[PDB]
Amino acid sequence: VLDPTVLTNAITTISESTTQTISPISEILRLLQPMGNDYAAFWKCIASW
Amino acid sequence: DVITNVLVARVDPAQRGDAAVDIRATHATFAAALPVDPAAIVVAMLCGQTETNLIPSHHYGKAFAPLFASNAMFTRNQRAVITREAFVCARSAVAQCQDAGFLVPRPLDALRQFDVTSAAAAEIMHAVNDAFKTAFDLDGALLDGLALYGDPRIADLSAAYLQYGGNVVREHVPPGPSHIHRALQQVESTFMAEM
Amino acid sequence: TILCPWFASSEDLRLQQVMHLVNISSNTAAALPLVEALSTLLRSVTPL
Amino acid sequence: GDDGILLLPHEAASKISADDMNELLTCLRDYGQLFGWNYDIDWSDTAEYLKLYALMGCRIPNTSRHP
Amino acid sequence: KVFMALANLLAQPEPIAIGVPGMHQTTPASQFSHPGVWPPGFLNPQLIN
Amino acid sequence: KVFMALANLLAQPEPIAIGVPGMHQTTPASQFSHPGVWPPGFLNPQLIN
Amino acid sequence: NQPLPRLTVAPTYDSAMSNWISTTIAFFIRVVNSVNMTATVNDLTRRTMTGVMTAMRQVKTMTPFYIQHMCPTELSVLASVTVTPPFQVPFTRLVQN
Amino acid sequence: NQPLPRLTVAPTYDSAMSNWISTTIAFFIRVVNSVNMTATVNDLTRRTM
Amino acid sequence: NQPLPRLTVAPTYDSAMSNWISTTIAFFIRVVNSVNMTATVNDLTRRTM
Repeated sequence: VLDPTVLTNAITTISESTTQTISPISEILRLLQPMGNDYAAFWKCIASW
Repeated sequence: DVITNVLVARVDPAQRGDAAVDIRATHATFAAALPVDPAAIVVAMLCGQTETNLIPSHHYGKAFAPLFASNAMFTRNQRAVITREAFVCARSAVAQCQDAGFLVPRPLDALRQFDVTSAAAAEIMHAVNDAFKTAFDLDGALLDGLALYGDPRIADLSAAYLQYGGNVVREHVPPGPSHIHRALQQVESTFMAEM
Repeated sequence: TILCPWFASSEDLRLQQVMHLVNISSNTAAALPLVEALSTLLRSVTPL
Repeated sequence: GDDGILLLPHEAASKISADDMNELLTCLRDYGQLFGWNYDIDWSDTAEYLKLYALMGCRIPNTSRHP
Repeated sequence: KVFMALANLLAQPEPIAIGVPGMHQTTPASQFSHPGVWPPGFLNPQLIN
Repeated sequence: KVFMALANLLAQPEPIAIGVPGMHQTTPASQFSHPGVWPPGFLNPQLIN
Repeated sequence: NQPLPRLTVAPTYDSAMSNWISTTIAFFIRVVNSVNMTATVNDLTRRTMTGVMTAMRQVKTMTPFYIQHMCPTELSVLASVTVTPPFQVPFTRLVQN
Repeated sequence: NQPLPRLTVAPTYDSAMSNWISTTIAFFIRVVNSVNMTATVNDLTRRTM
Repeated sequence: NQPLPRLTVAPTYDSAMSNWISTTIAFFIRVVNSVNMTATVNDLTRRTM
């Protein structure tokens, strides 16, 4: 199974969800996805092998 | 010797194939900053004053008196014994269900154990921690952030700082000599003969 | 025969603080309560 | 005037026991009995110097004072 | 940050060498936050004429 | 495409030449999709100083 | 790839993708901690972005174990259940000819 | 002319524009301090220019 | 560091803090009384600084 909550708890300790929001939030804007996407592009990438 | 990073890890880089690589990667960094105004300090460092008849030996003896009559100076000292003995007995709980983990004696090794995964040890060490906080009646954050990476199987607390000229200290902390862990080792030894 | 158990060794106290630094967040918003916990006691008992 | 603020020393000011303060104000109220001075002592941890009030360093404008 | 604050505001009268190519004399002193971008005249004041 | 993606980002701070003719270090990773276009410094890292 | 072991301590970090992650991140830490980055990045944010990567490097993930030990013995079975059998060409680790 | 830099840029004084400006100011600091200006203009407002 | 004083305390200039203060004032007076600032700033308001 694929659960991003482990790395979310690891990135929360250095999250700083307030201002100077240039670098670290732009990571998790394309890294969190609770309802953002399914993990299809990973399994699609295995199936192409 | 500019202290670029101050480095603390949960997992030691030994059982993980991680010893030769750089210490910025083998630990986690304390990133904090306090932007204090120099304009506030100049009209503080050049500006403060005390009274004329003040003597700091009498001042401090009156000043620190209501904060040493309390028992809080001894509280963190008797939590360090509890934190250590929670840490050894949860290191030993994981490393005995694992096959040849840390250098711990394994008296229950005749018993069957199959699922030795990371979530397996996570459901052991949290089950140790929940059965340790309840037993010694404390509600603090004992052993909770140690499972942050998701791997209690390899968990040795270490600390370091990387100076700019490549220097490092790597003064890692081992656990101290335990007493309740050696009781559990004796309970497990008499278990196998009297199951 | 009193028994008032309080003291840990220095090896036990340094083991607790690393796990206290493990349990804490590594950002500036989690070490800010520590620097002001002492700053309150610095303002509290001071000659200056 | 008749009223005034008593201040406690900065070392043991806020860390004083309330049981010690109740024994102080009992002696202060009995101190004015030597003069007939009925002290109107208040121990509410607020300021009142000349009919003006405070709460944690915030001035409290008595709206009932000026109708 | 102290040394490149005065060295910031005097650039026409007093130039000194900055070793890294990204930074110059008029670079703001908030950016001088790496040990390798210390000016060589600040390590050795004999280098400055 | 992985090597050139970093090599695009440090064109002036790491000014290295690429032995493919007519093409430069400001050429993206999307272009490098043919084996005759792989850089010789990527083939032999001893060419990279 | 290798056959599937009993999931003990050393066969979860011995994977080639664990070799790939734990050395790319170890390389990309000294990229942001280099000398040329500080024209835009601050010392706090150099100390912060390093902390993001060294957390990403040390999150326990089992997808290196899957891709090393479990995924071939699934692709070998799922090849024989598809109607269209797998068309496949060989791979090349940087040989160019 | 110099080629385009791809690094972080800062205002410098080595250009010929700055060579033109900082040497015609250096000439009119001489005209103001010249003998023809000395007898006419008051000294404290001669330093002001 | 110094040990805690046993006598009545007075403001004094022996301290290394005061050595930091009384020498960084001594430099910035030479900044004010420099040739790079004499010709620009009026003599009536240099000694005010």
